[PDB]
Amino acid sequence: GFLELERSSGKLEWSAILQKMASDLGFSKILFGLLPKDSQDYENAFIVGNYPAAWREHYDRAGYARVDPTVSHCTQSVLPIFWEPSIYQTRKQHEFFEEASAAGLVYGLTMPLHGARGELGALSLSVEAENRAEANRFMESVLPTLWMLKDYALQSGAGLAFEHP
Amino acid sequence: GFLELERSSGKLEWSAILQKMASDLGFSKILFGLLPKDSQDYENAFIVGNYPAAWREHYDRAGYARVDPTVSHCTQSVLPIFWEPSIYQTRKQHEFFEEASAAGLVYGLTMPLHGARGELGALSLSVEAENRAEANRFMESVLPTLWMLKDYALQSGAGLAFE
Ligand SMILES: COCOc1c(Br)cc(Br)cc1CNC(=O)c1ccccc1[N+](=O)[O-]
Ligand SMILES: COCOc1c(Br)cc(Br)cc1CNC(=O)c1ccccc1[N+](=O)[O-]
Repeated sequence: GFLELERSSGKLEWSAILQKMASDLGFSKILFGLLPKDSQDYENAFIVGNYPAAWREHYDRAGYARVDPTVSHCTQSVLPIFWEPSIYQTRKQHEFFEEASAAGLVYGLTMPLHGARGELGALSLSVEAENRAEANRFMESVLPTLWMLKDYALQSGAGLAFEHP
Repeated sequence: GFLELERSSGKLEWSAILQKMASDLGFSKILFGLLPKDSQDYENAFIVGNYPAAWREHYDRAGYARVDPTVSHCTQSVLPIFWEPSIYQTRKQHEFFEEASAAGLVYGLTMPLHGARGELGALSLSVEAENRAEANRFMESVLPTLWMLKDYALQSGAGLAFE
């Protein structure tokens, strides 16, 4: 199923395919973000997915890239960070989690992306669940496949974002 | 289970755990290699595994880092490169295949490693098999586990190697 990502032509089809693959793994909302090597801001970012517009706008306007604990995590690790007030510490981080929750994004994980040419990014995925224990069971159940998916998305996504005409 | 690598005491236990994980998965030979960001040579390389000494020595002496097709692959991709006839394009690369085979290393794959701090490496694993069909069937059954393994190995190995 992974070959479909490479086979696709255009940001639209590629995003639709990734969203569908994520949905099949139990995740209703995803965000794929990728920056060029040594990017100093977000001007040149490639960001696609189905997170709600209002949340995307608010995150930007509130400067949450400097608050969201997953951002710094991604600069330090190749391993996923699960969304837990716990990775929250500060007042603004409590605010961030409260607002994410209100936006419907409560349980999930962020998988760091580190490309062969120094690309830096993240594949973030939200899972709908009754509670955290259930969310954790849903996520653990698909983790091996998601682990493959994130690398296929990185390899094909970097090409689509930064290379292919 | 994968966190056992990070929770190892040092280089010796980390190496033993990694080799044991690979073996339990069915790979009798593994090599983990890692370079610091923007390395010009192999002077600061962290290289661990149970590839035979004779093959390790020959690879170095022959300058096979400039021939081995997996090397350039790792600079270009995060996806695994399987050891298949198609990856050996030139006679020099074909000779590499024959020499690795003579050393007992015929079937396998190489997983590129790209760390959060610019580390560059590879995790290579060989499986003992009678033919390519048996090797493929086996590798397909363990591939998702191996895929998680390589990132856990990278994160822990990087912390061990460069701090
Ligand atoms: C990692 O780099 C930052 O990437 C972005 C960008 Br850019 C915009 C937005 Br919006 C969100 C993220 C990633 N964070 C999350 O998905 C996240 C993580 C924990 C908890 C709740 C959320 N969430 O957003 O619901
Ligand atoms: C990628 O960076 C280079 O890493 C090294 C270093 Br350093 C030393 C040695 Br020895 C081997 C490798 C990796 N290659 C392989 O395992 C390999 C790949 C295809 C076929 C046969 C082999 N093999 O060696 O049997």
